[PDB]
Amino acid sequence: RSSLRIRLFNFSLKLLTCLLYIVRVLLDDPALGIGCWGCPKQNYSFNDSSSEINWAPILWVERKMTLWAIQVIVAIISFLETMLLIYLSYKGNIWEQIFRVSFVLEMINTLPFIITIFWPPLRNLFIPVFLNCWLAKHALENMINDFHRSAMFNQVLILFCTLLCLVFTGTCGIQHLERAGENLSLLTSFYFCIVTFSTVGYGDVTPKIWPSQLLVVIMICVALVVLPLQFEELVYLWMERQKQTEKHVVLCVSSLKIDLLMDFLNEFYAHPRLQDYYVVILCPTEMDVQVRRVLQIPLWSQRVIYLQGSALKDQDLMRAKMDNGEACFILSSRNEVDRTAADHQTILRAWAVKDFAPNCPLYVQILKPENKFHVKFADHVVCEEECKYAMLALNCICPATSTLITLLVHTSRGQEGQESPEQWQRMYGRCSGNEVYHIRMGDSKFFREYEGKSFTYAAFHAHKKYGVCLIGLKREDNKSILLNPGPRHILAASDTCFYINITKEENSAFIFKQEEKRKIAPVLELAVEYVKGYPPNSPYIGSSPTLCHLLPVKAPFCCLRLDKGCKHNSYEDAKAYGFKNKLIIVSAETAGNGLYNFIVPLRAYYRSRKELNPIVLLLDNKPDHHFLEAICCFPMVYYMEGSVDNLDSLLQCGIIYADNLVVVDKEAEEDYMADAKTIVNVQTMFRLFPSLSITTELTHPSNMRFMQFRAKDSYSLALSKLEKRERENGSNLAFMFRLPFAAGRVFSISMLDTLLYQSFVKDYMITITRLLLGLDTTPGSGYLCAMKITEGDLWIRTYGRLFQKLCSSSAEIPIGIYRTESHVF
Amino acid sequence: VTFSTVGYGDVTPKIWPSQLLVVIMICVALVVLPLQFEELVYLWMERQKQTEKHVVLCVSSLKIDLLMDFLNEFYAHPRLQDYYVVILCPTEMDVQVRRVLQIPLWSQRVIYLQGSALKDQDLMRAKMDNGEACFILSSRNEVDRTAADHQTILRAWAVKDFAPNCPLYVQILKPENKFHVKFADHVVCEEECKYAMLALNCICPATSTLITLLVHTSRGQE
Ligand SMILES: [K+]
Ligand SMILES: [K+]
Ligand SMILES: [K+]
Ligand SMILES: [K+]
Ligand SMILES: [K+]
Ligand code: NA
Ligand SMILES: [Zn+2]
Repeated sequence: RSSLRIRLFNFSLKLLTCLLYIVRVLLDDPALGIGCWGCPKQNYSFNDSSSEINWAPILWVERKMTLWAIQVIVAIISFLETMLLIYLSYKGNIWEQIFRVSFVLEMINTLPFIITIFWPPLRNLFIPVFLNCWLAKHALENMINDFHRSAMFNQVLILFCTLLCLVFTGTCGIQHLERAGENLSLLTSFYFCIVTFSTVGYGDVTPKIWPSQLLVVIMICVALVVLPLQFEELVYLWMERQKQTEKHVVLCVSSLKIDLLMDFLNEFYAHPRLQDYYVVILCPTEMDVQVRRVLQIPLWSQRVIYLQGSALKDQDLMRAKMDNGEACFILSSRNEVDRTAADHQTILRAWAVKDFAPNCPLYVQILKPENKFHVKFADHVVCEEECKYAMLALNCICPATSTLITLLVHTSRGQEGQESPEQWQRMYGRCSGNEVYHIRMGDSKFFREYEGKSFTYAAFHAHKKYGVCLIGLKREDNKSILLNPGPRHILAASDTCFYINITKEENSAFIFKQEEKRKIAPVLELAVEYVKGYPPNSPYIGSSPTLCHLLPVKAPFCCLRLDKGCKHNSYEDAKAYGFKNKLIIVSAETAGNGLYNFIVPLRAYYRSRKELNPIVLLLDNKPDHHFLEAICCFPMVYYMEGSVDNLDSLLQCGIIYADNLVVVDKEAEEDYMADAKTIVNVQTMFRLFPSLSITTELTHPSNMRFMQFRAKDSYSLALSKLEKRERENGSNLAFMFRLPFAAGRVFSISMLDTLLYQSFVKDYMITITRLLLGLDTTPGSGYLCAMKITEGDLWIRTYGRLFQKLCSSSAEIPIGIYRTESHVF
Repeated sequence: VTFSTVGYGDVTPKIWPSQLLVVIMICVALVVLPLQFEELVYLWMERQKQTEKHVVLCVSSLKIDLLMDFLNEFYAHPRLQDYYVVILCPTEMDVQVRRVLQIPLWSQRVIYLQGSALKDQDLMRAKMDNGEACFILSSRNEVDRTAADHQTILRAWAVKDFAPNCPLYVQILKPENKFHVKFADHVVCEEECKYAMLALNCICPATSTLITLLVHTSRGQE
């Protein structure tokens, strides 16, 4: 880097000799006397009447003995180093050096100092050393090419430099050229030129001689031809440019849309702890127009950073400060028609981030279960197909389970519908503020008093006292969370207790102070027939093995088809079968590992064998033999070719005597229109079979209002006003009061996104959800069930007394109630 | 007169600290004002990308033919001259449509809003709760008419959900989808009328011509 040192020293000397020229003119007083270095110095005066101008003041300037030598030495070093570079670098051309305009200014401002050595009398001769500052500007430009010390900042700094040189040349030129007439000082000429460049033109000080007038004219032309070139360069940098704090998180997506961004921002910033965080979005695609408008909002302008780049490029991960991020959220693209390709992209992105920043927690959203074991290294992984079908299957067992999970994984204060005149809306919006929290039991004011007591005793009494629902615990010895360990489990101070409550125990410091404001058998302190086995052919790695009701012998693939008759049976539709129970018809496009996660919860060993519901898969495409091999061991699981829009196929399914119809059918530029085909197709069957229970999954929660649409219905139309009011108050649960959602008829997969975002603050949330869905089976962990409250159980007047009876007899823990009212339409 | 660069000179700083103040402050002016100018330029460029009794026109893609047929028929009545038309169309404004909107007969009457009926925010910008009528028109150029009919069914549902007391005027392509928008005040099925007129032309010649002239507002001056 010695070359840059040479130019830096060359730049330093250029500004030094210009400043030394300023020192000269500051100590040069013409009124004392001006001459040719010695004898005959002549005093002079300016006559405005006489047009002739004496050139002796302009030609000759009095130069100190120390001053002339030190500038000559500086000029000699100036001349030596510039020729040192010229001879050092030819680069294939000996000519053209003088035509480029830096040599002519160099030599004309330097070699006069060399020739002044020969003759004493002309040592006091004027040489325009102020023009040398232009070369110093040039010497700065070549420095910018190598070292920064911010891409356009250099041009702006250069623009200021050429402005300074224009001003500097003006002051020295005017002060010296008017030293013959009106004898302007430097300070006055400096103010003279500043008001000239800004075109003010005051006129109080003006050039009174023809040379000075000409200098202003030629200089005004120079300014008007050199400044626009700098302006155009700044314009070029600006147009090409148009195309923070600590504790940030990176959000890696393939395409970012307004729905995904708002879902993340609402959930991420719903916590007070994560308010000092800013979000970096690494998305290869250009920013969406709707996304741009939201980012211009000044709540999100300082918080959300959008970077156009790829996680597979380490340069883009450096711009995102991935090595410093608190967390990484890799989210799959669901709009992509090829989900295997999308899953491959997120696997690579997870691998790319892990390779770049190993000590960065990964939060990966995986589409297909077969690709889940490639990102198993990630701290938190959510498989959409596993949870979607497990929730859809549980809705067939426990109604509105998806609605129950949706509200729990959503961060809310339970303030929705608190002004509503309807009692059910107030209690529904209040109970929706429940969440799942964890606390060390010894540190827990809710459960510390139950030391040495059974889990069910603590769960009941904490609910009876504070209204908290102890659902599970995690022992300090193991890492496994158990839902409802049972009455045999004995509580300890090291256990981490998982409870459902409106507010965190620490955040409930008011009720404990409010507690201080006040200041059935009892639960005990101390406690063809089917085989039962595991499905043989697991379809994918990571499939949690659940003990299920299994056929004694594998069913041949011909017997799994409800359409065609075979050797074993001539039945051609569900009527010829004559099932004892009501059918579950699943209208899916393709049969994969997701549909496997639908059949497993319905065939589990704890599910009643007499209440087993036949499962009819209404597939658009013929299932491959691997899926049939995975489901050939399950009793009363059949498939057929058809769709929800074909009424012939649905009547062939047994829709007449089907208790549930699950529509998972998959089909646009306008985002909300993706569900148009599914919504209308489901609506047609809502009108053909009004009593049928149809469960649907929609891409957008905003479309949940269209599931069972009664246009001539004031009540459902009034719910729009309530939903808009909740949306006015900034509630993230605004779709909540729509009737199809509240009854469990619809859920969106976008809630799974909120579950992943919650895991950044609740590392147990994913495990709890899968434990409820049965997606992961830990020995000694409970399962979600439902019981019907019939008229023989109405002597149990309240929900608390039911909690007592369950905890005293069967040790079951009620999560909540699915309530039904008469709402004639 | 200093900031405007007029510089009259009748009053001027006669002392050096006053002269220096003018110098530094002129430099301050030339370095602080452009920063405000670039922010205005930044706001202006992104910005580039009324009365009572209006009607909203909800389409998927608006072309010059569809717009002029509406404008000619809507404004052929003297009662509907104080009305202005709001077009809610997700697609960007057509080049041919833009030129006609520049015509100052239609500049004050026709507003084009880029948005969806399925977003309530776009229905608030259209003042849907105050509109006199809503016209949901199917896209006939679309190769998939079932999908287009599904889009208009959702748009009718979205407008009915947002503004129940707003008369809907829905244009339906396929007869099988007509009973989903039966709640609308006025529904036209194109396939029903097209084939009924084509069949009547085989019975009564030029029945379609007879219907065409009747449903067109004209003074009989042709
Ligand atoms: K002027
Ligand atoms: K909640
Ligand atoms: K809460
Ligand atoms: K299907
Ligand atoms: K007519
Ligand atoms: Na069969
Ligand atoms: Zn068979």
